[PDB]
Order: sequence, then C-alpha cells, then structure tokens
Amino acid sequence: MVNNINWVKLPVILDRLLRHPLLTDLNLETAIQYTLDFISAMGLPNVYVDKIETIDIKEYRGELPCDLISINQVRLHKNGIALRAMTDNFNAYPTHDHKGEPSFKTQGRVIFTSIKHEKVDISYKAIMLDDEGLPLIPDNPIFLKTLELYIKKEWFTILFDMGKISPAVLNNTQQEYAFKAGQCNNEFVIPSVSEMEAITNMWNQLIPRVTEFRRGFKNLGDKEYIRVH
Amino acid sequence: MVNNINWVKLPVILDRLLRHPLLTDLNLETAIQYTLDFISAMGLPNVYVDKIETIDIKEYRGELPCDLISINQVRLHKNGIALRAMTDNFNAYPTHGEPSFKTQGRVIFTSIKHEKVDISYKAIMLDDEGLPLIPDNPIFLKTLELYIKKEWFTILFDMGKISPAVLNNTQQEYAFKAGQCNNEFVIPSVSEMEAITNMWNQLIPRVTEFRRGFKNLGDKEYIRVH
Amino acid sequence: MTYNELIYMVLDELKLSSDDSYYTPDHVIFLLVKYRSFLLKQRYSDIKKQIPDSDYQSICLDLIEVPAISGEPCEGSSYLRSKNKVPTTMMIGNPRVYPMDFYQGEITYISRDRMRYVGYNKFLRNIIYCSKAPDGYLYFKSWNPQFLHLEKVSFNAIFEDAKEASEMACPEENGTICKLEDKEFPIEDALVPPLIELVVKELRGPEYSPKDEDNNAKDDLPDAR
Amino acid sequence: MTYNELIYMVLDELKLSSDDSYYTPDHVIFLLVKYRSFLLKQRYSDIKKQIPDSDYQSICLDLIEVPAISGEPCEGSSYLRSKNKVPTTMMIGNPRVYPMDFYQGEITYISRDRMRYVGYNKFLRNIIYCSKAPDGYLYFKSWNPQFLHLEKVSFNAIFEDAKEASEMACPEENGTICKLEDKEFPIEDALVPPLIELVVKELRGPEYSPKDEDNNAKDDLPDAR
Repeated sequence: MVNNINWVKLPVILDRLLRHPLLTDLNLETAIQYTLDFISAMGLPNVYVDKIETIDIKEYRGELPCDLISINQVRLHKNGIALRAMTDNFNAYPTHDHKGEPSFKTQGRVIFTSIKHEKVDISYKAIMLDDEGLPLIPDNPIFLKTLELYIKKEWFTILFDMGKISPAVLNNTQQEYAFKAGQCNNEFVIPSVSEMEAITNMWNQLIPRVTEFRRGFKNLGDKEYIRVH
Repeated sequence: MVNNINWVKLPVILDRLLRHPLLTDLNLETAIQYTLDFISAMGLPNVYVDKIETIDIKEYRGELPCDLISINQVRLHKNGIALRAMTDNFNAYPTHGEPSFKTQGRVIFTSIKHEKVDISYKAIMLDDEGLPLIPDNPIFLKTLELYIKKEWFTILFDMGKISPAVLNNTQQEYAFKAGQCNNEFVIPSVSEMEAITNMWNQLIPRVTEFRRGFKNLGDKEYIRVH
Repeated sequence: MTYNELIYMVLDELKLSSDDSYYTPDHVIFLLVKYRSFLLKQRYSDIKKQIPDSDYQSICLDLIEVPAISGEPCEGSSYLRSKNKVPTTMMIGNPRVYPMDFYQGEITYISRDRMRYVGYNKFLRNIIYCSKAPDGYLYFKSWNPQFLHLEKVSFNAIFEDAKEASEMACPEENGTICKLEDKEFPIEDALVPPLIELVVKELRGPEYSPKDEDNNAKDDLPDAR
Repeated sequence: MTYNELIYMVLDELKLSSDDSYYTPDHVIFLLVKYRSFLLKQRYSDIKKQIPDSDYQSICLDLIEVPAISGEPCEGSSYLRSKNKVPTTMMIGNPRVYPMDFYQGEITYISRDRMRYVGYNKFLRNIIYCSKAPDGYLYFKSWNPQFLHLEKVSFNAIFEDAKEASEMACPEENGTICKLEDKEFPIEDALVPPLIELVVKELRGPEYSPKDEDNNAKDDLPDAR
C-alpha cells in the first residue's frame, strides 16, 4: 500500500451517507454490520492489525486468542522453526504399536499441532478497536467512498425488492460501487516505492532462495549480494 | 508535470459550481468532503507537499507525525541507508540484519531498537485556516467541478429530480476530464524527461538507487570505454 | 398550526356553527386523524421520499423493568417496557428512540419480528433494541446489563393516531398543555388542503341527509322524514 | 405585495364586503398560507428547478446555550439553541443560516438525522451545524468551542407556514412592522393567479351554502334553512 492507514471512528461513514436524503434511516447498528460485511469481502490485509502471541500446547492442542481472524505464521518458541500445515488425517491418534516435521491446524478457538508439549508463537491479524468495542476504519477516502457506496448498495437493494426505488437507480448504484470496489482493491494492494524494493530483491536472485517460510519470511526482501572475482 | 502548482483556496471551486443554478445549495462543508475524495481518487503526487521529519525509535517503534499520508522513504539518520519494507511476521518477538520498516497507525515499526530515522513523507498544503488548498490549474478545477456536479446529480437522480440524459452527459463529460487531469499531472516535463533519458540510457546499469535517497536516478553515465 | 384551527376550518367550511348540530367537533377529530394516516400512506409508501419534520410527533416514555413471563429463573432474561401503551408507528418515516436528546445515543427501534433473534453479533451487544409488542408496550432489549438503568426515553416517529401521541406528548418548557385542541397538528401544510377537502367531502353529503325525527316507534327514514 | 393586497383580493373576488359575514379575513389568511405551502410543494418538489428570491423569508434568532439532557457532567457537550421555536422548512430551496450577513460565514443547515454523526472529519471540526429538533428549536453543534460565542443568527428559507415566519421577521431599517397584514407575502408573483383561484374555489361553494339559521334545539341543515 502506498498511503498510511489512519484510523477514524465509525460515525465518519454516517457523515457521508445521510447526505443522501434516502439513506437517513441508517443507524450505527446498521453501519456496524455493513462495515464488517465490507471489510471481509474486500479482504485487504492492511486493514487488520498485526499481533504476536505465545500460547502453550498441552497435548497436541492449544487455546487460541479471542480477537484472532487469520494466522500468518506459527513458529516454535525454542528454535524459531516455523510450522507449515497439517496434511495428516491421523495426527495425535496412535496405532497399537503405540507409535518428523512440525505442523499445525486451526479450526475454531483451538489449534491442533503435531507437537506435544511446547510453546508456539502465533503471528495473527485482528480488528483494530476503538475506546468502544467497535471496529476502527481507515481514513482513506477511496475506502470511505466505496464503503459509502456499499452500504448504499445493500440498502437500495432492500428498497428495490420492496418497490421503492426505480431499477435505473439501483443499476447505477451497482455500477458506481463496482468501479470504486475495484479502485479500492488496487489502492490497498499495489506496493509502495519502499515495498517494491522488497520485491526487487526477491525477484532478482542469481542463486534462488526457496526457504523463506522456514524463517519468519524475514529475508524475503533482502538483497542477494554477489562477490566479484 | 509540465505546469506549476500555484495554490488557491477552496472557495474558488464554488465560484464555478454556483454558476449552475441546480447546484446553488452547495456549501463549503459540502465542497471540503468532495474535494478530499477527489484528491484521493486521483492520487496525483504533485498535489501533495513533500516534507521531511526525523523521529526517534524507542523499542522497535517510533511516533509518527500528524499530517503524514504517504511515506516516500525512511532512511537511517546516522548513515543514510534507506529502510526497505518489513516482510517479517515476527519482527520484535524473541525466541527462548538489514533494516526495514512498516507503518500502520501513528506508529512506525522498524527493525532497529534505538535509532533516529529520517522520514520523507507527503502532506496536504493548508491555509491560514486549517483547510486544504487546491491547485489553480484549470484542468484540475474543471474536473473537480464536474466531480462535485456528478456526486450532486447522482443524488438528485436517485430522488427522481434529474433526467438520466443529464446524468449520462455529466458522467461522460467528467470521465474525459478525469483522464485529462490524470494525464496533465503525470506526463513528465522537459526537465523531468532528461531524468528518465539519463536513467534509460545506461550501459552499466544502476540497480542500487534506493540505497541512496533516490538521488542519482538522473545522473548521467559518463562511460569512457578506454 | 393547532388542532383548533384545523377543526374549525373543517367546521366553518361545513357551516356546523350551531350548538345543536348533528356532527360535533368529535366527529371531526376522529375524521382528521384517520384521514391524516390515509393521506400519509398514499403519498409516502409508493416510493421512498423525504418525510418533512412536521409529520412526526415526539412522545416521552418512562420505562420499568419487567420479566420475560413471570418471576421464574429458567424463562430468560428480563426486559424494559414503557408504563403506558405506545401508538403504532407508520412504516414510512424514521422512528427513533432517544434518551431525551435527539443528537445523542444509539437506541435502535426495530421490528417485532426481528427482535427475537438480535444482538448475537459481538459488535452489536451494547445496543438497545426496541419494538412495540402485540400487547402494545414498547419493549427494550440488550445483552448488556447496563441497559436496565434507563428511566426516561423519548420517541419520535410518524404515529398512526395523531390523537394518541398528542396525549403522551413531551412536556414543553413553559408547561404541559391541558386541552387537546391547543396542540400542534402533525401534518405538513402542503397536505392540509387535501386533508380538509377529504373530511369536508366525507361530511358534506351526510350533512343534508334526513334524520329520524319522528318519535313514533317506527323507522321514518324510508319516507324521507 | 403584502398580505393585505392578497387577503383583500380573495375577499373582493368572493364579494365578502360586509362586516356581518361568515368568512372573515382570518379564514382567508389560513387558506392563503396553507395553499402557498401547497403550491410551492406541487411545483418545486417533483424535479429540481430554480426557486426565485421571492418565496424566501429571513427570520432573526437569538441563541442561548443549553445543555444536552440536563446539568450532568458525563452526558455530552453543550449546544446552542434559539430562544423561540422555528418554523418548519420546506425541502425545496436553499435554506441558509447566516450571521446577519448573507455573504459571509459557513453555518450549515442540515437534517436532524445527520447531526447526530457530524464533524468527525478533521477538516470539518470548525463548522457549525443547524437542524430543527423534534422539540421545535434550532440546535447548533460544533467540535470547536468557539461556536458558543454566537448571540444572533438569521435564517433564510422557504418555510411551511408563511404566517409562522412573518411573526419572527428581521427588524427593518426604519422599524418593525406591527400589523401582520402590512408585511410582505412570501410568494413569487407568477404563482399568485393559481394561488388566488384555489383559495376562491375552496370558499366559493361554501359561501352560498345554507346555514342553521333558527334557534330551535334542532338541526335545520337537512331542511336547508
């Protein structure tokens, strides 16, 4: 992302929506759901906050944090060795012989690892919250314009099923959302001048680096210097 | 950009919107919001103000300036080595190298514990008042006018107060001026094409311009092959 | 304008000026309030427009902590409800429960059919939901135990009966208004001449119809008496 | 024109000459104000057109600092509001609050619904917002505490009740106008010939309608006395 993600509270989005006299019965309760339906559908990873937490595995099981949404990487606390993913169908289940590589698996508020008794560090992503327990949205007026249009798109769809909006008004709102929801995708994704140096070092390599996942993706963007002979 | 950015206030654009008698209920409070959306939707980096500010890193973290919007680069203050981008997932987390940075809130996460860095960033130019200051370029002013007119006429078309041949004409007229403003402000100057003519023409390529402050991007290759 | 000016421009257009007239002002107060709701539903239900600030009424409410059914422990959590019954809002405006300040507080008036499954989102558990029950009281609901400390709320909506919401009206700064006819009629002035013409046409025909004047233990209307 | 030039044209087209008449000037002021609001909604609310400078009224307001709910500390920040109640605006023109100078100042007249979430942009923290509350007052809100030093504004709009806004009119250079019928009527002169015709037709039919002329403890309107 090129810009910085400054945080503003949710009543900024109702400065803009209630400028339209057809959307004046929007509420904070209606704006809380339509913001979270939007943030998840757009899926821009720069909207979430990066958190690191150490949890302890009891018996191939650990208790996962409350505010988690998605895990970037799990590692081991003693080695720093990262864990990949459990492809095993038969993880902690022993044969009657009562009988290699760390891996993990996450479903709910539980993590299923291939290690028995060890501490693991989990680098995850959460929603950034307010003083209130509400989501805190970015300041970028491409994001705020396309969030304004999304809430306007789902409200006008409800009026069109009732029959209180002509079909050319929804068809224009579905069109104007469709461009700004792509323009918001291109804004939050396209790398910076600082972030294109981290891709210039990864892409240009005389001797290829194919084990960055074993580290914490730390040297993914590091310059591969070559001695002169 | 060939032309120059002379700054004029926000009420220059409401000289022009209230020329149209359907738009006369506009305020400045309406013009401030639709102008900041326009500055974001175009994204033209000759409209922002390049500023430089140094900060102090406490423990892999530093406090950021108030009017920061986009960081050009971050470099070390004692050396000058620019910091690239934090690809790490486990930055300051210890178990039981090359500097990089990462910035989300008013907080910048570096990979260095105790240093001073130099942040080159971009801000909006403000007035006597605390209000944004728009360029005087009439290509910029004609497509901000048509923008606010398009966001107003969309609202009147939702109410049923504007024929769709009026909105279809305004959306088309703005979309040409949106490309015209995107082209006026991006296309390099005569003075800025030589900075590309020195970068393109390179026998021995320079692939380390980010380590310096992008200083020598248009420095010339004086290659006497003898 | 008040009720008094609207009653007495229906009456003075009908010339029901005599004390001994068959159609009293109580015929008109009924027929103005029903033809108001008829007139608002015919303009503002076809497509969505702006309702003006004048079709609304603000009523003040006092809430009491009532259980779900009775004092049993395994029947659920308790609610709040108004001490009095609440007028039925029309579904054409922006109903709004506010804590005696319109520009503050997020109390969300919802439908009665939605409220039995509500608040299950984790970012919607501190919100106070409202609906008017089949009993007629406005019920309040949250997952937050702080919401049972509400004592006074108001309610600004387009109610069906203009008479019902005029009696529960918010107290003015000078004082409460004793007579019904001295309170503001809740309709826009742009709809008053369609409102007057409908009530007058409703009662102009029956005004010249014959009455059963004879006391003869016999129906005298078939002979036009 | 004034009210008197408009009242007495309906009175002379109906030939309501005598003081011993049923339909007074007070019947005509009611119908001239409610049809000015009706004709302005029928013309200027379908699609957006130019309102002239003629249909507007300027009312003077004195502002007092009021709390949010009561004198409590944690209830929210304070407001300003007018001393008197404000006439409800029609949604057809450019309503505009200005500090006794029309070409200066940014006070933004918005809806009551927008004003509960307003000014949270860092560039819109210095702008004073107006709306007409369900109490009937005009409340002022800003994040800048300098806005509490307002003492007087004005308000140019197309109000619903023309008579409600001519009583709060701004004082002239010579002095105030004591008689209401000597104040100007707020309508464009290209709307008066459809305005007069509707008020006359509403009163021409009931002008020649029969009355209960006899004092006999009995309704004589079926018998057309």
